[PDB]
Amino acid sequence: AIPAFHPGELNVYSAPGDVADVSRALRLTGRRVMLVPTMGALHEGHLALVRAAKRVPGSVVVVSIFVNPMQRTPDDDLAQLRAEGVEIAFTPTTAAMYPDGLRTTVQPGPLAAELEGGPRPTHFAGVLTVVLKLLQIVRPDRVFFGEKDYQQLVLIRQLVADFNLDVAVVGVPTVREADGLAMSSRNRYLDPAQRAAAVALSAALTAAAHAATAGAQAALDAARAVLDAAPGVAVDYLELRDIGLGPMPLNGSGRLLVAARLGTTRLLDNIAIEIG
Amino acid sequence: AIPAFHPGELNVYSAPGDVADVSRALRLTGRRVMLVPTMGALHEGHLALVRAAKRVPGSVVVVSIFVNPMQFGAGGDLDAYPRTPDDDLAQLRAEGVEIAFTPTTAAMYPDGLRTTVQPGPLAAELEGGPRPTHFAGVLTVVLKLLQIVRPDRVFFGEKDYQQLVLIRQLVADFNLDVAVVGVPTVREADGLAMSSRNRYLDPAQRAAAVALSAALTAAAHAATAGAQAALDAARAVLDAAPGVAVDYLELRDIGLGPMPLNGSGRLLVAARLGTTRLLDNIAIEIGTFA
Ligand SMILES: O=C(O)CCc1ccc2c(c1)OCO2
Ligand SMILES: O=C(O)CCc1ccc2c(c1)OCO2
Repeated sequence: AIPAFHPGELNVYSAPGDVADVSRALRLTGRRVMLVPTMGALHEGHLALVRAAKRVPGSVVVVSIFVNPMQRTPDDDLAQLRAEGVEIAFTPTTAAMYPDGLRTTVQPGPLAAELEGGPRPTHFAGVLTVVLKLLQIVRPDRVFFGEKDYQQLVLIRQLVADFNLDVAVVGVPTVREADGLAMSSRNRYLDPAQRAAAVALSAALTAAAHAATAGAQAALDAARAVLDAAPGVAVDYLELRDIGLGPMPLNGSGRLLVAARLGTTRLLDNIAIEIG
Repeated sequence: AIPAFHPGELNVYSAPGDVADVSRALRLTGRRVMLVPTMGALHEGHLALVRAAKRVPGSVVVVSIFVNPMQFGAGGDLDAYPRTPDDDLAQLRAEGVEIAFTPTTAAMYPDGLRTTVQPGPLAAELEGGPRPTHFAGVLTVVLKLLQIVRPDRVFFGEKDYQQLVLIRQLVADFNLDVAVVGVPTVREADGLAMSSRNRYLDPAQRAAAVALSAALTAAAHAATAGAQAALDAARAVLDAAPGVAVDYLELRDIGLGPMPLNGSGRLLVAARLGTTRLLDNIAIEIGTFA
C-alpha cells in the first residue's frame, strides 16, 4: 500500500521507502519529480531552487532536509515550503539514512581535493554519498543545485556522468543581497564591519567579469585590487578555471572563484568570465 | 526502442545509451528486466544465472559482457583473462537470451578513473587483502551497469561469495532499487566449482583440484561436532592433496562482517594449483543446526 499523498499540501515523509514509494507512484501519474536537496535553515537562495523546480510543467517538488553529519529551523523551514507550494518534504533521521552506519561511500575524483577540499579533504565524499543516496531514494527527473557552491555543482555533474545516473542536473544562479553579497546562512554571523567588508568578494568578481575584455590577467588583477581594498578579508584562494574547473583555456568561457575568512566566518563566491 | 529490438532473437548492443533506451522502453511496456553481469568466458555456472533470470515471469534478460579493467591489478592479469566471445554469443542464442550488452572500455570509462565506489572494510579482507583496489573496481563497474540497464533484479553466483556480499552492501548503502539474487555454485560431477579459471588446470592439477570441494563438504558434515572439527576436517583433506597450496581457509559468519560466527557460517577457501588461484565456499551450520 502506497503512503498517503495529499495533492497541493505539504506532505512530510521521514521514511526513505515512503518518499521512494510516493515518488514512484507520482511519476506513473505523469508528474515530473524535481528534487531540491537542502540542509534546512532555508533562505531566499533555497527558494530560488524551489521556484526553478516549480516551473517545470507537471513538476512535483521534493525538498529534502538532511544534515549529513558526513559533510536548523524545522517548523519554520516547513512553513516556508508550505508558503512556496512545495508538495513533499523528505526529512529522514541520520539512522534512516545510515541504518548500517558508514560503509560503502562515494570517492570523488581529484577535483574534490582542490579549492574547498583544501581545508575539508573529506567534505565532498560526504556530499556525493548523501546526494547519490537521495537520488536513488527519490529518483527525480531533475535535481537542483545552486551555483553558489560551484565546485559542489561540478562534482555532482561528475558523479552523474561517471556513474551513468539518469537525472538532469540543473544549476541555479546565486541569489544576492542588494549590494551583491551572495546569499548564505553564514552571512548572519558577520558583524557590521565584516558585513560591509564582505561586499568586496562580489565587487571583485563583477569587476573581473568586466575587466575580462582586457584578458585573463587584467580580470585577475582587478579582482585582487578590490579584495586588497577591504580590511579583515583573508583570501584563501582566487582562481580562474574553465567551466568544469580544469585549467582556464587561453580564450573562451571560465569561472572565477574566491573564498575568504572574515573573523571566523568563511565566505565563497564565484562568477562566469568570458575571456576577451 | 530508440535502436532496433527484435524479440525472440539475441540483440547485441555496445552503446550504453542503446541498451539503456531499450531497457527503459521494455520496462515501460511491462516486461521485467533481469541483469546478468559477466566478464564473458561463459560456462555452465553463468548459464544457471541466465536460467534463473529466464524463469522470472515476463522477464527480459540482459547479459552484460565486459572484462572490467578497474578490478584487475597491474601485471598481465587483464591481458590474460580468457576472451571467448564467439562461444559466449552462441551460448546466449542457445539459451534464448534477447539482449547481450557488450560495452567498450572507452564507453564505460570515457574519463578514465574519476568518481569511484569505495567499499566498506570487508573489501580489505580475504580476496581484497593483497588486492586492495579489487572490490572498488567491481562495485564501481556493477554500479554503472545497474544505472545503465536499471534492472528489476540482478543475478550473481555464490561462487564468488565475498563479491556477492559486497554487492548486497552496495545495493543497501546506496539505496539501489534492484533486488540482488544469489545463485548456488554450479559444480562439475566430482564437486569442482565451475569457473572460467578451470581451463588453466593441466590434468594433474584438475585431479588435485577436487580437494577444495571435498574439504568443504567434509567440513560441512563434520560441523555437528563444532567449528574446530569442521576446520580440521577441511584442513586434513587439503593437506592430503598433491600440489595444493592453501592461501586461506576461514569460517565466518554468513555476512562475513564484524560479527562472531553463531549457528550459520560460511567456510571459504582459496588455493593455488601451479599459477591458478581457485576459490570455493560452502554454507556451514554449527553443532545443533546440523
Ligand atoms: O547557504 C549556503 O551557503 C548555500 C545555499 C545556497 C545559497 C545561495 C543560493 C543558493 C544556494 O542557490 C541560489 O543562491
Ligand atoms: O567464472 C567464475 O569464476 C565466476 C562466474 C561464476 C562461476 C560459477 C557459478 C556462477 C558464476 O554462478 C553459478 O556458479
